Amino acid sequence: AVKIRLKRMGSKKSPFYRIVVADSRSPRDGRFIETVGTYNPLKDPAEVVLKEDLVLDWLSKGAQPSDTVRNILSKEGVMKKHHEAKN
Amino acid sequence: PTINQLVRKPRKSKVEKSDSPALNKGYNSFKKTQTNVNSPQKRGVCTRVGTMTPKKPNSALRKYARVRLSNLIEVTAYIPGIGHNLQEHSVVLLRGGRVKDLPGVRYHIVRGALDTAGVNDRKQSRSKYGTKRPK
Amino acid sequence: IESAIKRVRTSANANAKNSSQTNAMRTAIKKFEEAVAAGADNVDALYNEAVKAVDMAATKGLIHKNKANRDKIRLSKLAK
Amino acid sequence: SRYTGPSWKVSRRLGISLSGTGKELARRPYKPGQHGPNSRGKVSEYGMQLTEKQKLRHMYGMNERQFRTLFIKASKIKEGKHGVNFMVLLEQRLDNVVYRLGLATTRRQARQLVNHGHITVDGKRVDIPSYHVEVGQVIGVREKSQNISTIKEAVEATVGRPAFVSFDTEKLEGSFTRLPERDELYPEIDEALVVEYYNQ
RNA sequence: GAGAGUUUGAUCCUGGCUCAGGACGAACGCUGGCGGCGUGCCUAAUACAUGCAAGUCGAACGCUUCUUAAGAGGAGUGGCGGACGGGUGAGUAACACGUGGGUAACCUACCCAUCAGAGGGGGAUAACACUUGGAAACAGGUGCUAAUACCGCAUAACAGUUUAUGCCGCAUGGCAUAAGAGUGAAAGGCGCUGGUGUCGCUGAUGGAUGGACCCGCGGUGCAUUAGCUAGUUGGUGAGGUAACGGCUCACCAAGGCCACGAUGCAUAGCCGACCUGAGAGGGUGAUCGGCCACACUGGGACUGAGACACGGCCCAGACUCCUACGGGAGGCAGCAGUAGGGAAUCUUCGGCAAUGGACGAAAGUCUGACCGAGCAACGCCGCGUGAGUGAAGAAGGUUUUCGGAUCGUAAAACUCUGUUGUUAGAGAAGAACAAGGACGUUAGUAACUGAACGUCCCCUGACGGUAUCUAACCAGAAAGCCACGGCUAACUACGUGCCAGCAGCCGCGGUAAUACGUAGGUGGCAAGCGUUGUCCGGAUUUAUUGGGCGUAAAGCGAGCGCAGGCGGUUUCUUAAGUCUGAUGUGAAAGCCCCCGGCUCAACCGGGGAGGGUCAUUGGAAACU
Ligand SMILES: [K+]
Ligand SMILES: [K+]
Ligand SMILES: [K+]
Ligand SMILES: [Mg+2]
Ligand SMILES: [Mg+2]
Ligand SMILES: [Mg+2]
Ligand SMILES: [Mg+2]
Ligand SMILES: [Mg+2]
Ligand SMILES: [Mg+2]
Ligand SMILES: [Mg+2]
Repeated sequence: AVKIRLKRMGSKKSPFYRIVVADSRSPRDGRFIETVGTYNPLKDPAEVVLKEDLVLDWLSKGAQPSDTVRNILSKEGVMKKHHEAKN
Repeated sequence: PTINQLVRKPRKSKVEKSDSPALNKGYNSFKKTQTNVNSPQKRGVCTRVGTMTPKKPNSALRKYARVRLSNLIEVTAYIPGIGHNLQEHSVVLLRGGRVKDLPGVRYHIVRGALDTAGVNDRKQSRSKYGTKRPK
Repeated sequence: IESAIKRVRTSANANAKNSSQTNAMRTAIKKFEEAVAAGADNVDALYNEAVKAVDMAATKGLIHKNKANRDKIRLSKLAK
Repeated sequence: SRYTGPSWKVSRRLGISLSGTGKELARRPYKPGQHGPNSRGKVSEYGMQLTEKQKLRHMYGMNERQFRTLFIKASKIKEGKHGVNFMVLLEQRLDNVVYRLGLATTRRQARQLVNHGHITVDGKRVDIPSYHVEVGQVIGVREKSQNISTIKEAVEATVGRPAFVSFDTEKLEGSFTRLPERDELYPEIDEALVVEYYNQ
């Protein structure tokens, strides 16, 4: 399935993540179509960067995020906008 | 040359080659072929240990060993230093390098590796010739 | 070894059923071809039975819809 | 790696007082060894180049690879003169900052203070004597370590400090106030010879 | 875009050899404190002992065992996944790869959006009970039984096809509408109160996603390899595939490829990228990512949306294993690990806490992917191995012109410190969650559960009581390697006497060796140093950039001429070359520039830039 998930980067014991649009068939780090932001919890809070337009376009086109990405997009208000646009 | 000539036949470089072809080849007992492998060192079995007379400006008894390699190429090497534990059938390790005295010796023997005993009572240039520290 | 035994068994049963149903389809079609060669008036109903088997094999995953269409078109050109 | 060996030996090979004192050249201004005082023969341009390079890395107690990389990072600059920028980047090392501020008598003492952690930058400990320093920062002795008598002696025995620095004794904090300058550095060195050396 | 040494009695040319630098998945030797980050069978795609790597669903189905009708466990059937992930690079000189395009010759489970529909019936089967099979895995026989398993019956074609129009395209043709003829679908579970909501079920479209095919161009050596092909080349039919077409068969014809290198032989995965270089270029294709190919060797299919399938089936072959000797079983180029080969390159470790994936309504189960840890100085980075004062200068080593000189402020001594180390306490982040307990909003509702969305409560760490911070203490436990005739920075003494030995090149050694060996001393590097091997450069030493042929290497012994290469002036024309605007793409990572975080640095992350003898369109045309 087409999905919106996050891939691992940075050194060991100091992680970092890029939100990415990946099929479930591809690897954790491998094929992707588009990057729409990035993430790390290494701050005292979590810290986030996002590309609302493209991520909402993929969600419309049929994407299916993971749980933690759903949490992030909730905090950033994208899931709510997608819901509204479907209403 | 004209450019037409250089297209009809291009510049074909001066072919190069090694100062140690014996190290740049290998052997698999299954298919029994020279496998081309760039190996810095090799193992061998001394098939003879002897002395040779060097070229004209010099005069000495230079200690050599004829050796049977892992890759079944038989090779003449030099026994550097002063003294050796070597005999026929003595396992030995070989490195590259000419000995400008005799022509037919493109190789050297390594000390402190295998059955080759470390040099005795060599305190300077000691890693070379392979003998542990005097404490 | 690793839970593939069940897929061996089910795949063999599927092989049995699918080959049976394809053979049924092919016998229907061959019967219709021989009927068109013999000129009998049963051609009208054999045409429909052949089309029936073709589409019922397009269903159940024996026949791709394009193969079904090509078969129906060949039979149509035979009849008409 | 760090050099634990004699200071004067190096200084009198090179033929220069590194500490600016003199007694690393006084009474014996000739290269070490029992072929020292006798008539040294001619010396080569490669020798001069190497000697200039060794002056600097023996001042700053540095390693060859650190030296080379710092040279390359100076080469990456276009806004000035090459070896002068090299010397400036040497000056921006806590080993030398501690020395120029008068907080220690020698660069070895300074490096030891830095690494043992008696020093701060903007109020944060630093055990890294190679730590680069930008113009505007604030070096500061650790407020617990201000009680050691060594540093107080070294600070109250201070001659007039350089022009490119600011510093207070009660606060024991100072900083650079300039790039800093070239001519205010040791003009005994010819940086062009290092440039030719590493142009090779 | 730095050169140096070396032919000679000496000189200049020519010409080669070697050195000065950078880089290894490196190895050997000597030595060896720590931390961080990364890398680690290049050889035998050699053989595999052992253990673990793909399971999941009881909210699809019927049994069985334990629960006082509850939940939990065993084997069933069924569905989904097993085709991804992971490994390797043998084969492959070709649409395999890269790039640019095309598919009016195509397919696509899961995910989205839409139009619809989901009716009524049937016959079995495992499991289970007995039976024989006897070591028992196996296997067969009789009987009973459920399903979202299977069958066919009912209706729709919105699918496809043909006709009639219209429209358009690049011919074949494609799009919209209408009509005609014939065909086909299904499944229910959970919850609420017949109506239902949710998850699933069937048909059609569209999108996304990935896949399949086709074309231009490009990238390796040999002509001591000049011919090659016969379903080969094309056509008319037919068959066949998801689809085009010799993909296949018949029939008709004899064509087709090539000196612009076909065919054959050898070699090789290709690429982004990596090393070097002034660049042009060269060399490599390890780690990371992409495409391809393979799974003991060869072949073939089934299942399925998807394979001709690493951990699936059948057969042949090789190879091995267990047997009660009747018969079975297997395939590490998955992670560890063994043997062997080798110059040589890892623990038969922990956890799913994270991230990702399968399944499931969900908890959750699985996951040698992955997170981590471990070994290796294999590499890059960083800090150490104390610091200040301390003399015309302790002794001792070496040397001496016997006066002294040097090891040497080095030491001893006194003052200070605790990076580090030892000890004792404190002790992060990485964690977001999901589900569950609560509320609230939307559009669906006959109405509530319920779905989507938001806000609180709740609980989750292998690493690890590690990072990290604090305090007590000891200078105390922590430096070696190579070289020293010149090229090349660095000099004396003794022994040896063309012997021992050194040696990258020139060359040292034959009784006074700055070249051997030792001692002292110095120089270059530094937890590394040196050496071999490989690549680049210097090497303009294959010269496009950027060389030459009177004597150094080289003008064929000379001519006639096919092919090709080149070609007088000039009008008009074109626009293949050329020049040029715009648009697209050239993935990410990496190089480079600006930023920012790791006590700085390596490293990590963000943003940008650039990269194509690249492609479409649009102009000029001076020159070819
Ligand atoms: K290959
Ligand atoms: K094969
Ligand atoms: K010597
Ligand atoms: Mg060059
Ligand atoms: Mg396997
Ligand atoms: Mg010299
Ligand atoms: Mg030597
Ligand atoms: Mg002598
Ligand atoms: Mg000649
Ligand atoms: Mg890129």
